[PDB]
Order: sequence, then structure tokens, then C-alpha cells
Amino acid sequence: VAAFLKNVWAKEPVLVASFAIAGLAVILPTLSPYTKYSLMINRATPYNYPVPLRDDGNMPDVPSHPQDPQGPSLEWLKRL
Amino acid sequence: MFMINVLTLIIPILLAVAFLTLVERKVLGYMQFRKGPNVVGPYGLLQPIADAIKLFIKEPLRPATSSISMFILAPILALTLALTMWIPLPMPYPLINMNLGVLFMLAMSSLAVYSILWSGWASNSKYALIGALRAVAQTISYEVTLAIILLSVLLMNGSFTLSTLIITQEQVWLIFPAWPLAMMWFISTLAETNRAPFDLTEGESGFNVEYAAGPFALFFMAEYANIIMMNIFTTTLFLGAFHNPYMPELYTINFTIKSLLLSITFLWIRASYPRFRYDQLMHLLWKNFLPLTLALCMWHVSLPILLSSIPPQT
Amino acid sequence: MNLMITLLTNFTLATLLVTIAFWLPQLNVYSEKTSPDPMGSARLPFSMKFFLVAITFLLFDLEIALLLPLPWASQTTNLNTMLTMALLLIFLLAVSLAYEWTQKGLEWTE
Amino acid sequence: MELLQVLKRGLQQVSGHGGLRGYLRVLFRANDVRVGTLVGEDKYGNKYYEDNKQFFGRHRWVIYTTEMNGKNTFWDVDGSMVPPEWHRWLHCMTDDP
Amino acid sequence: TYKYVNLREPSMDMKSVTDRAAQTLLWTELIRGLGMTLSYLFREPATINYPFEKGPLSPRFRGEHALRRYPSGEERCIACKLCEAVCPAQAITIEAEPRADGSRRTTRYDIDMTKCIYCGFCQEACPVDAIVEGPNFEFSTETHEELLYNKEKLLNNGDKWEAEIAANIQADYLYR
Amino acid sequence: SRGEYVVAKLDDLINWARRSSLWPMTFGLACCAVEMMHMAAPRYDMDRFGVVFRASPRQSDVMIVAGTLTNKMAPALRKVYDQMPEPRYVVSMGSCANGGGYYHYSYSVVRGCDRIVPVDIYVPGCPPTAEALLYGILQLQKKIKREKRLRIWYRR
Amino acid sequence: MWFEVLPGIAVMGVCLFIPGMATARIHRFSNGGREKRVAHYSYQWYLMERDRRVSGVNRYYVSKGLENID
Amino acid sequence: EMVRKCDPHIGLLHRGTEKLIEYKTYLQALPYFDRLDYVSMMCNEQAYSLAVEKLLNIQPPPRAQWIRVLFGEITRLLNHIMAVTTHALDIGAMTPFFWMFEEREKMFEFYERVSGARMHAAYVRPGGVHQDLPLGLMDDIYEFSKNFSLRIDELEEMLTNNRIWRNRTVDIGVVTAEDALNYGFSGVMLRGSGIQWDLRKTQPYDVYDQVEFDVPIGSRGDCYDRYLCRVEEMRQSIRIISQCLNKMPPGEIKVDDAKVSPPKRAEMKTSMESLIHHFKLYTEGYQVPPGATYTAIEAPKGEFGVYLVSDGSSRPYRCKIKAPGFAHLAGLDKMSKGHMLADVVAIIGTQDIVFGEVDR
Ligand SMILES: CCCCCCCCCCCCCCCCCC(=O)OC[C@H](COP(=O)([O-])OCC[N+](C)(C)C)OC(=O)CCCCCCCCCCCCCCCCC
Ligand SMILES: CCCCCCCCCCCCCCCCCC(=O)OC[C@H](COP(=O)(O)OCCN)OC(=O)CCCCCCCCCCCCCCCCC
Ligand SMILES: CCCCCCCCCCCCCCCCCC(=O)OC[C@H](COP(=O)(O)OCCN)OC(=O)CCCCCCCCCCCCCCCCC
Ligand SMILES: CCCCCCCCCCCCCCCCCC(=O)OC[C@H](COP(=O)(O)OCCN)OC(=O)CCCCCCCCCCCCCCCCC
Ligand SMILES: CCCCCCCCCCCCCCCCCC(=O)OC[C@H](COP(=O)(O)OCCN)OC(=O)CCCCCCCCCCCCCCCCC
Ligand SMILES: CCCCCCCCCCC1=C(C)C(=O)C(OC)=C(OC)C1=O
Ligand code: SF4
Ligand code: SF4
Ligand code: SF4
Repeated sequence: VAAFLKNVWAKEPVLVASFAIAGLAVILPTLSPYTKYSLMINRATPYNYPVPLRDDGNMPDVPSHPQDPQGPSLEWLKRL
Repeated sequence: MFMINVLTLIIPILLAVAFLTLVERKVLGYMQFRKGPNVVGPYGLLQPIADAIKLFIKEPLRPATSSISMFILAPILALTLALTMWIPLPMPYPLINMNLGVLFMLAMSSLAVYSILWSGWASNSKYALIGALRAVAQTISYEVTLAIILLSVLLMNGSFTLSTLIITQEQVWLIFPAWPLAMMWFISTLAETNRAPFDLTEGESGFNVEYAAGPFALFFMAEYANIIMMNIFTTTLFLGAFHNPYMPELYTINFTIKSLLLSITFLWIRASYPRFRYDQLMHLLWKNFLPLTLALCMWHVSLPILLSSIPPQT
Repeated sequence: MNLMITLLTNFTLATLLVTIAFWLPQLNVYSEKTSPDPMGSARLPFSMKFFLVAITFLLFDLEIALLLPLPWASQTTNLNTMLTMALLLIFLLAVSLAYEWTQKGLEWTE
Repeated sequence: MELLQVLKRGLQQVSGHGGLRGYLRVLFRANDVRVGTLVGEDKYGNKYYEDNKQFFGRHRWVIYTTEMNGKNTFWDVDGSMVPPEWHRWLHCMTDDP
Repeated sequence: TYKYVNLREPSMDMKSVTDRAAQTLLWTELIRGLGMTLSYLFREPATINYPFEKGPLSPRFRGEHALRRYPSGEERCIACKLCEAVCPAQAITIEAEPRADGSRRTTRYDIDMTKCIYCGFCQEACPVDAIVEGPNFEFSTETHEELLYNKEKLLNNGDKWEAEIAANIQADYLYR
Repeated sequence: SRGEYVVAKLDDLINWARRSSLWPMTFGLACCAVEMMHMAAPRYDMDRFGVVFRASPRQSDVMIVAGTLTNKMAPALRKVYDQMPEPRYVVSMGSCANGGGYYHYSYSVVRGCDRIVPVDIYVPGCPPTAEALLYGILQLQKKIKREKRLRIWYRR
Repeated sequence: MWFEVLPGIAVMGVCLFIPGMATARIHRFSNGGREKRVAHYSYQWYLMERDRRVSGVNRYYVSKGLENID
Repeated sequence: EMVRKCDPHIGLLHRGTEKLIEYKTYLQALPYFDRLDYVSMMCNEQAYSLAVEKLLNIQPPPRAQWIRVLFGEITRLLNHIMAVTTHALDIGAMTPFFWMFEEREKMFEFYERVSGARMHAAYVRPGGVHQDLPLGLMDDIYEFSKNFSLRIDELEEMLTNNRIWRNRTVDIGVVTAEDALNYGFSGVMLRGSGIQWDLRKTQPYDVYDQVEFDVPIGSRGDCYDRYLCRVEEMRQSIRIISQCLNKMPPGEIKVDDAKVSPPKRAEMKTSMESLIHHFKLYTEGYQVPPGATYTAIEAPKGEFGVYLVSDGSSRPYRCKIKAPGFAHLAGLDKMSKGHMLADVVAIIGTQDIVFGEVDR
């Protein structure tokens, strides 16, 4: 399998570079520790208005003010 | 006041296309161990003026055209599309600040092959028509790698906005993460403009040999407007300059120097290489640039995701 | 509106220069010319290969048209599906190129 | 810095033609501004110049007269305006003016 | 006593194969050619400033024809028709007679400059150095018959160019 | 008058532009082609006069006939001259284009290109040197400089 | 020598410098000494039309600050 | 795209040269050979001179032979510069054309200093050369030769390793050795196919048995190996020029038979026999003994030969001119089968074709 690689790298190095770049593009997002952060950043981006909830009386994880401690925080994005 | 801005765009385009001819003749002179024009003006500065006045009073060839209307519309379309490719160019501010300036430029350069096609069919020579069809097939071939290289780059931009492409390159030139895209882009812009080593309209009779000298000068100046424009677009795209919003002329001087050096690089490439045979540049597109361009298109799709560097939409 | 003004100015400058280039040497009264091509009078021979490269352009350009919303598509929250379908469209353009290759479709204009 | 010596040589080429007027005179007639040692002047007003630092072909030249045999040769310089005694020297048939 | 151009079998180890692949993908020889063209960009060109600067010549140069005279005013040509006998293009037409003092002199000495091949066989056939092919090359005309020289035109060319022709012959007659 | 002054200045303008941008179509027939190529070579360099190197025949200003015109190529010369747009000029370079030359008495040679086309400059030599050909091109430029097209038009 | 080509490059470079300098100065002249408002999206156009209405003089670039409230 | 048939119609420069030779004397018919292969002037002069001298049973003096070989190799440089640079100019490499025509211009100055004409010298004559070298010429030929290798180096830097130039020449115009012998090819057209044949080695003339040089042999028969053979023949021509400059002997330059070569003008104007011989050589010409020779040299285009027939008079009965371009352009149709329209211009380039020697 090693003689085939040197043979095609001597004859057709454009296609070797092509299949190498394509194979890296296929396998490498499933191996990266940062692929989680792409999804986390895309769901942290507020295109819409954050429509508030009617306070029934029992929602301890929903804040009453933006500067309240509870709620989703973005210190992971400020730090990274 | 806006019409003043339109004229201060389009009249210096015509002047820079006029003097690009002089710069080409001089630089190709000194690279060929000779001088260029230095008799007509001081340092040849009146050579484009003399040559334009010569061409505009040269006799018409007065040919038999199949269509009079397409024989009129091919220079009109060539000049109009050569002038409309400049209006979204951010330098540092575009004339028309449109949200899809990249896609607009890609579309209006895709429309430029009708000048070649209509001018080839308007000539009654079958050989001129065959050469026109070869030029059209060459140009629409290299449009593919234009579109895909441009898409792969703008996956780092986030939008088709040309003005955002300055914001993208504030920390680094975009030729650093995309130099294989940049070099295939540069050769594809070299093959879009029928520019050497891809000038098979001068290899052994092109599409526009049947026009008069006036309309041939109009095709020629549309082609050089396309050359200067694609160099400016390449400079905006990969070699993006520093911009102070309180001092815009710094960006204007910086991109102007880079675009001049890139146009002189076109001049210096035509003074260095033999032509391709036609199947050899088809081989260069379909069998060399397009597999690499698809591989790097997969790479620039998947790379902002694996590095968490997806650019903003706005 | 500014775009329509600019397009009209570009078209008007182009039509003006074309009219000047077609009618400034017509003022000269040079002479009437009689003047009684590599092919002599033969009909234009069709080549299948130019038509094949034009259709191959059209098909890959439709695949490009599918590929064009990718910089906006990367902003989604379904990134695994977006990445799979993006790599799948570029792979199908590659498979179309490979089938055009290996069945001698890219030959004598390679 | 040696760019400064280049620009000083340009300024003394302006000085060497007797200022900006004679400088522009030789610039628009000769398309060339470099100064040489005046080898001589014939009976017509043609002036003959050496510069042995120039390469072989540039090292001898003529600035043609502005009037010869009644003709206004200010812009209409002519290669056959050179008399035969200077035609050996200018065409390098001899070293001797 | 011979050599083989292009008979090098290239090395197939990973070093040389990677060198050739880097040349293919990174375009090294194309940058080499661009560098050589850039190196000529900064050389001084070889262009002389014609008409003010002239191309170098030699006293052997074969230009415009001339009939010469002695240092007494008497013309050298004694009508022997050797120049028109040796003339490879038959450009010279000569008719002669004895003139009023009985000298052997021509009455017709035509040179068609549009038949002439400018090879100077006439000036080396000439036993008295009468015909020469002088140093003038800048004698283009606007009309064809202005290049059909008669004896008057050739004698006027000799009177015009003798100060240069005699010095060129003085430079070159020891090689003849 | 005033119109005489205007047509004088306009003739000077159009003659400046035509002589300062001459484009040659060179017939590389015979040995004179090599010396035309030396007139284009970097020592003499026609392009510094605005005289470009190898314009196409449908856009050229002067036809430089450089070499022997044989009888088998006389209609090809005439056809190229008929396809040239006006003002077209013809420079006859060297003795075979001028009067047949060394092949004047041949069965197969047109005795001078002036039998086929009208000729403006006759450049003599076998071959004429590249400096002599450049002299002939500058004499052609002086011939264009003294043209009186609009002045004769104003007097007709 | 090679600096003979620099006058043509200077003329062409000034001609390339002119359009960007012109559009920068025309944008600052037509928009109150500032950049032209970039409205690629309908929220930016909404705020711009709000500025044109709150300025009172039918010009979005006439800015109104704390002095326009009590 | 493919070329099925290539039919070259020629005769557009047929000027009836060798019928015009039949009415002119041997000295008078010498300058027709300047104009056949009109980039290889003194080589054709040498071929005609060797033909006439072979029929005359005389030989040139040694200094004449060394001058003829010196200017034959200067001429070989001229022709290979023309060949390589116009073969690249037609393909599209326009720049080494201009780079090499200044060295070409300096060699035309060498011709003009030795004869008076820049191209058609009429300098190599039957009997020797017409005139001796002027003083200071060999020093300037040395100053040229000292620098010309770098000019070949930068030409070869532009074209040889360039991938575009290799794609225009590597599988183009491939000629087998047996077809090249059968089609009558000569010179590089043989040696590109591997045929070890050069007439300056095998059938040597004037002093080529005394100069030492190598012969570039191709291996594939294509346009590219013929290109490399012409570049290496420029190299080896510089080698021969150095050996000619160092080994130039003293002595006369015409044969000292005043019934063949004309006497000096100092003794023509003094001696009776010399004036009679000057008269008869410039009016009648010398008589050549009756016979037919075929004398061929290795011109820079290939075997350039003269089949020269004398009947006893001072004018040739017949002068057939064998030129390499005739057979090479007859082989053009075979060499272009299975190739493309932009390959035919490379094949007409690699066959160094000048139509003065093709059509006569
Ligand atoms: C925008 C600013 C300027 C940009 C740069 C451009 C400036 C310089 C321009 C020079 C003049 C060029 C004139 C035209 C030349 C045209 C000919 C030519 O070059 O053809 C292209 C040639 C064509 O190949 P070819 O024709 O030479 O080779 C023969 C081809 N076969 C075998 C098919 C017959 O090469 C390419 O197509 C390469 C394009 C760029 C490739 C970039 C690869 C990047 C690295 C990938 C990874 C490699 C490592 C291995 C994997 C590692 C993984 C971690
Ligand atoms: C899995 C990731 C995604 C993969 C798909 C997307 C890839 C992106 C690039 C698309 C390219 C499309 C066209 C490819 C066609 C391949 C087949 C081919 O060309 O075969 C013919 C060729 C011989 O060439 P010839 O027929 O003469 O053609 C004229 C040129 N000489 O034969 C050859 O040249 C032989 C070439 C085949 C071997 C290449 C090996 C490369 C190895 C790289 C490292 C490992 C990569 C692993 C990925 C999977 C590999 C199978
Ligand atoms: C963004 C900037 C872009 C700039 C682009 C242009 C750059 C180069 C500009 C030109 C530079 C200077 C050129 C001078 C040329 C020579 C003019 C001249 O002197 O002509 C002399 C001629 C005959 O004069 P005469 O009196 O006969 O002479 C005998 C004297 N004893 O007399 C005549 O010919 C008559 C007079 C003609 C004068 C013409 C001068 C040049 C015209 C240039 C027009 C365009 C200039 C730029 C426009 C925009 C900026 C203002
Ligand atoms: C033979 C005939 C003659 C041939 C020569 C002349 C024609 C060819 C050359 C001219 C081509 C005309 C192109 C017209 C449309 C161009 C596309 C376009 O409008 O893109 C710009 C922009 C899109 O970007 P975006 O920023 O999203 O929009 C603004 C929102 N803030 O969108 C905008 O800014 C929208 C602006 C308003 C809409 C403009 C519509 C223009 C008029 C309709 C087309 C007229 C031309 C018809 C013929 C075309 C060619 C066949
Ligand atoms: C009421 C009065 C006015 C009537 C209408 C006139 C309109 C303006 C026309 C321009 C002025 C008229 C004179 C035109 C030139 C005539 C004089 C001339 O040619 O002088 C010769 C001189 C150079 O001498 P020469 O012999 O050519 O050089 C040999 C080399 N040493 O040549 C020179 O020095 C250079 C001459 C340059 C010519 C003028 C500059 C170019 C044209 C500018 C106007 C047109 C521009 C149009 C747009 C072009 C494209 C951008
Ligand atoms: C509105 C008109 C502006 C001036 C016309 C365009 C600028 C002048 C270019 C002249 C020119 C040059 C120098 C030139 O070299 C050339 O040949 C390749 C041309 O094509 C025919 C040209 O048109
Ligand atoms: S130079 Fe030659 S062709 Fe001319 S006249 Fe003299 S002998 Fe005849
Ligand atoms: S020019 Fe000389 S050779 Fe000719 S006829 Fe006169 S004297 Fe004799
Ligand atoms: S005039 Fe003479 S040198 Fe010139 S091309 Fe003709 S034969 Fe050759």
C-alpha cells in the first residue's frame, strides 16, 4: 500500500492532494474538540426577541432580570 | 451629487484603461530588454491618446453581418458589463453598497460571454464563429472555479457583502488561510480575461476581428477594464488592506498600490510564458483545478465547524 | 434607484461610445470598396465535444447553484445535518466529475 | 544612500542642459536628457557629444540643428542631416572626430 | 564525441518525488521564469536613440553607390565596363565614347538601385577605384524611379560623400 | 480665415495621431523579414515610436513588403492590401520588393511590388539595414505629417 | 531605465485612487460629515427611517441627542 | 481538434534561383547562396565554395579554412538563435526572442566588420575568403563568446524546465530513426531520433577534423529533444569558436592561384600578369573543369548540398541545391498525424524551415 502511495504521488500529485484534503474535511470535524462550540455559538446568537414567560409562581430557573444569576451564561464564549 | 459620484467612478476607469495600455507596452518593453513608447509623449505619456485618436478615425471595415443588431449590442454589452462590475467594489466604500455584491459580480461576469458569442455569430466567417465558441467554452469553464473558489473564501466571510470582506481581514490577509484558493483564483481570473498564457484569440483569429477599429477599441477597453477590475476584486478578496474610518484615503492608497502590483503581475506573466494549447488549459481546468477546488471547498465548509470559527452573518 | 441611475449611466455611456465609434469615421468619404476565410464555402462542422463541455458547464453550474447558500447555511443550529448535506453536494459534484472523467468525456478538451 | 546620488544626477542633468528650458528642449526633441562632452559642432548647428561611460551605441550622439538649408528642422530631425565628415565618427567608423 | 541530451532517469525516492510534487503544485519553475524576466526589467535596455544615436558601422560597409574622382577633379572612371561585367544582378548600364580631349570616358553610367544586390563586386572589380559602394544607407525614396541612378546622380553622390569615402578607403585599402 | 485655421490645426492633430501610432502588417517574404525583425529587436525597437510589433492585417496602418514577391503570391499581397482599412500605406523594403532585385529577370518574380500595390516608401538595400528600414518608417511619418486632407476638403 | 515606466504607473495609480477618494468625500458631504448609513437589513432601515422622522427636517443624518428631550 | 491531413503548398518564394545561376559566372552566382537559407549565409557560401573548389582541384589556405569554420559557427549561432526564438515566439514565448536578438545583432556587426554587409556578406568565396579579418575583430569575437553562455543559460532558464513549454513539445512531432532516414531528414531531425550522424564528424570539411566538439543526440525524436539539441549545438558552437580563436594561423586568405582567386589591388596596379588575371576573373571568370560534384556540408538546418555541373566554361551548366527544409517540409505531413492544430506550428518550428531554401 506504500508503493501505491509513492507511485500516485509521483504521477498524479494533484489528485493525491485532492483526496487527502477531501478525506481530512470528511473525518476531522468528528475528531475535533471545537465542533461542539460551533453549535454552542450558533444557539447563543440572538436573532429573535427573547419573549418573556408569564410568571406563574414556580419557575426558579427563569430569571426576573437579565443581570440575575440564573439563566444561560456565556462566560465560556468570553473565555474559550 | 450621486451622478457626480458615478462619473468620478467611470471616467477614471476609462483613463486607467487608457494608461494601462501604456504601462503594458513599457513594462513589456523593459522585460524584453528594449524600451517601450517614449517618443510620442514625454516618456510616452501621449501614446494612448494618439492611438485612440488613430483608431477612432480609422476606416470601418464595413462588413456583411448576419445581424446588425447583435453587431451593435455586443460592444454595448461588453462596455456596460465592464463598467457595472466596479459599482459594488468597496474601496473603502462602494458606489452601490449592496448586500450581495459578490454574487452580483459573479452574475455580471457570467453575462460577459454573450459579447463573445454575439460578436462571433455577427461575423459571417465560420472560423471567427469557431474561435468565438472556443473562447466562450474557455470562459464558462473557468467560471466554475471562479464560483467555487469564491464560495470557499466567503465561507470565511459569512456573507456575500463585499464591504464585510474588509472587516474579515483586519487581523490577517485572507491569502494566508486560502493561498491555494488564491493561486487557483488568480490563474482563473487570468483565464477569464483571455489573458496570456490563455490568449487563444491571438493564437493561430479571434471573435472580434470583423469589427471596425472603433468598436474593436471598445472591446479592448472593456477587456482591460475587466483586467483592472478583477485585480481590484482579487486585492479586496485576498490582500485586504487596513482601513481607518476617519481616514479612508489610507485604504484607497493601500488597495491601489496592491491592485497596481497585481495588474503589473498580469503584465509580467504575459511577458514570461508560452501559450497553452486549448486542450491543455481544458486539462488545467477540468482535471487539475476543479478536483483541488472541490477538495478545498469541502475543506472550507468543514473547517470553520471543526475550529469553531464560523463568521457572523451580519 | 441609485442602482437604476448607475445602470442607465453605464448603458448610456456605452451606447454613446458605440455610436461615436460607428459614426465618426462615417463622416469621412474614404472610397467605396468592392473586395470580391480558411474554409472556402463549407458548412460549419458540428463538434460533439464543444457541446459536451457546454452541457458539463451547465450541470456543474446547477450544482454550484445548490452550493451557493452555504455561507448562510453555516449559521444554522442543525450543523451536523448541514455539514453532511454540504459535503454530500460537493461529493456529488466530484462524482459527476469522476464519471465525466472515466468515461472519456473530458478528452481532446481534457 | 545611493538613491540620493541618482536624484542628484537627475538634478544635475537638469542643470547640465542650462536649466529647465534647455532641459525640456532636449527632452521633447531628443526624447533623451543625458548630458555629454560636446565633441563639436558642424557648419549647420548639429552638435556632437560623447559619453564613454554609456554602452557602445549610446556613447556618441548628435543633437540636430533647428534649421538646415532653409527647412525648419526643430521637430523634423532627419538622419541624413549629418554631414559626411561627422558620419564616420557618429556611425563609429573611426575614433576620430 | 557525442552526448545524450535528455537521458536522465529521475530519482524515485521520497525526497525527489516530493521535490517534483512541490514543483508541480507550488510552481517553482514558473517563479524561476518570472524571476528571470524581472531580472531583465531592472537591466538597462539595449535601445539606442535613433535618429540621434546611430548603429555602429565599419569602413567596409556597403551602402549607396558613388563615382569617384582623382585629386585633380578628373573622374576616375575610364569606361572599362568591368563593373557591369561582374555585376551579378546587371544593375549597371554603361555606354562610352572618346570625349572632346580624346579620353576614354563614359556617357552613360546607370545603376538601377532596385536591381542592385549591394554586394560590392563592382568596387572590387574596378581597377581605378572609380565606383565605390559608399557609407550612406539613409537614402529611401517616395518614388521608384528616384532609385534609378544615372551618371549625374552617381557623380553627385561621389562629390557629396568623397570626404568620408576617401577616409574609409584609407582605412581599408591595405586589406584589398 | 477662421475655418482655414481650424482645418490646419485639425489636420495637424489627425496627422500627429496617425503618424505617431503606425501599425505595420509585415509580409515576411524573404531575407528582409530578418532585418525587419532586427528593426523590432531591442537595439532599434520600433515600438518606442508607437510602431507595434505584428498588428493583425485587419487593423494595420502600413503594409511593409519585406522580401521577394513571386507571381504565385502576387494575388495574396493584393488581397491583403484590399482588406486593409484606410489610410493604408505600403513600404517597399529591399531590392526585390522595389524592382525585382536579384531575381528581376526571373520567370516567377513580380518586378517590384509597385506592379501590384501603390507604394509610398521605397527602402533600398539587399537587405537594407534595420536602421535604414527605421529611416524609411520615419520618412513615412514625415510624409503623413504633411498631409492636407481637411485643408484640401475645405478648398474643394 | 526601469523608472521610465513609473510616470505611466503614477498616472494610472492616481486614476485608480480617484474613485474611492471621491466616494468617501461625497459620502461625507451628503451625510453630515459622516459615513453613509449602511442598511443591508430591514432593522437598520427601520432605525434609519426613524432617524429621518425624529430629526424633523426629513434627513436621517441630522442627529438628535439629549437636548431633544426635556 | 485532430489533424488528419497536412498539405503544404509552397512555391510562394520560388524565384528561379538555380536557373539564374545558369547564366552567371561562379563568382556571380555565389551571392544567390546568401539568399537561400537566408539566416545561414556564410554556411551556404561555404558549401558552394567547397563545391567549386572540389571541381577546380584547388584548396584554400589554412587561415581561410579557420576563418570559414569560425564564421560558420558564428552563423550556426545566428541560425539557432533564429530557430529557437521564433519557435518559441510562434508558440507564445515572445520574450527570449528579444533577449537573443541583441546577441544576434552583435554577430551581424561581426559580419559587417568582416565584409561590409550585415547579412549577405559574399565573403566566403571559392578559393578562400574575400578579405582578411580587420584588426581587433577576434578580440571582439572573444568578448562576445565570453558572455554568450549566460545568454544561452537564461534562454534555457526561460524555456527548458518550463512546464508549458514541455507540454507544447514533449510528445509532439515524434520521428522514428528509420522514417527519418527514409524521408531524407538531416541534421537535428536525424539526431533528435538518436541517429549519431553529423557531417562535421563523419565527412569532415575545412578544419573540422582539427576542432574538438561534442554532438548532442536526442532520445525521443520529439520537438523537445530537437530543441535541446539546438541549444546544445549553441554550446558546442561556442566551444568551436574558442578553439578557432586560439588556433587561428597566420598566412594568406585566398588561394594563391591568381587564375582562380583575384590578385591584390597593389599588384593589380603594378604587375602586368596580375592586371590581366584581375581583368579576366572579373569579366569572364575562371573556367571550371568539366564535371559534376555533389558537395554537402552540415549547415545548421541539416545537410546542405550542391550538385554542381560544369561543362568547361566559366558559368555552371547546372546547379541543383539540396536544402534540408525541402525534405523536412515533405515530412511535415507524417509528423503532424494524430496531433492538433496548435501542434503543427510547433512541428513547423522544430523543422527549422526557411522558405528561401525550400523554394529556391
Ligand atoms: C492572488 C495573489 C497571487 C496568487 C499566486 C499567483 C502568483 C504566481 C503566478 C505564477 C504564474 C502562473 C502562470 C500560469 C501557470 C499555469 C500552469 C500551472 O501552474 O498549472 C497548475 C498545475 C497543474 O499541474 P501540472 O500540469 O503542472 O502537472 C501535470 C498534471 N497531470 C499529472 C495531471 C498531467 O498545478 C496545480 O493545479 C496546482 C494548483 C495549486 C495547488 C495548491 C496545493 C496546496 C497544498 C495541498 C496539500 C499538499 C500536501 C500534501 C497533503 C498534506 C495534508 C496536511
Ligand atoms: C473520501 C473523501 C472524499 C473523496 C471524493 C472527493 C474527492 C475530491 C476530488 C474529486 C476528484 C474527482 C475526479 C477524480 C477521478 C479519479 C479517477 C481518475 O482520474 O482515474 C484516472 C487516472 C489516470 O489518469 P488518466 O486516465 O490518464 O487521465 C488523464 C490524466 N493523466 O488515475 C489516477 O490518476 C489515479 C488516482 C486515484 C488514486 C488517488 C489516491 C489518493 C490518495 C490520497 C490520500 C488518501 C485519501 C483517502 C480518501 C479516499 C481515497 C480512495
Ligand atoms: C489624472 C491625470 C491624468 C493625466 C493624463 C495626461 C498625462 C500627460 C499629459 C501631457 C504632458 C505634457 C505633454 C507635452 C507634449 C508636447 C507639446 C508641445 O510642446 O507641442 C509642440 C507643438 C508645436 O509647437 P511649436 O510652437 O510649433 O514648436 C516650435 C518651437 N520653436 O504644439 C502643439 O502640438 C500644440 C499644443 C499641444 C499641447 C498638448 C499638451 C498635452 C495635452 C494633454 C491632454 C490631457 C492632459 C490631462 C487632462 C486632465 C488633467 C488636467
Ligand atoms: C440587449 C439589452 C441591453 C444589454 C446591455 C444592458 C443590460 C446588461 C447590463 C446591466 C444589467 C442589469 C442588472 C440589473 C439588476 C442587478 C442585480 C441587483 O439589483 O443587484 C443589486 C441589489 C441586490 O443586493 P441587495 O443589497 O440585497 O439589495 C438592496 C437591499 N438593501 O439589488 C438592488 O439594489 C435592487 C435595486 C432595485 C432593482 C433594480 C432593477 C433594475 C431594472 C431591471 C433590469 C433592467 C435590465 C434588463 C436587461 C438585463 C440584461 C438582459
Ligand atoms: C481653435 C483652435 C483649436 C482647433 C481644434 C484643435 C483641438 C486640439 C488639438 C490639439 C492641438 C493641435 C496641434 C496638434 C499637434 C500638431 C503639432 C505637432 O504634431 O508637433 C509635433 C510634435 C512632436 O514632433 P514630431 O516631429 O512628431 O516628433 C519627432 C520626434 N522628435 O508633437 C508634439 O509635441 C505632441 C503633439 C500632441 C498633440 C496634442 C495632444 C493630444 C491631443 C489632445 C486633444 C484630444 C484628446 C482627445 C481624447 C483622447 C483620449 C483620452
Ligand atoms: C473612450 C475612449 C478611450 C480611449 C480608447 C482606449 C484606450 C486606448 C488604447 C489604445 C490601444 C493600444 C495602445 C494597443 O496597443 C492596442 O493593441 C493591442 C489596442 O487595441 C486595438 C488599443 O486599443
Ligand atoms: S553592388 Fe553588386 S549588384 Fe550592386 S551594382 Fe555593384 S556589382 Fe552590381
Ligand atoms: S566604374 Fe571602374 S570598373 Fe566600371 S567602367 Fe568605370 S573604371 Fe571600369
Ligand atoms: S531585397 Fe535581397 S536581401 Fe532583401 S529579401 Fe530580397 S533577396 Fe533577400
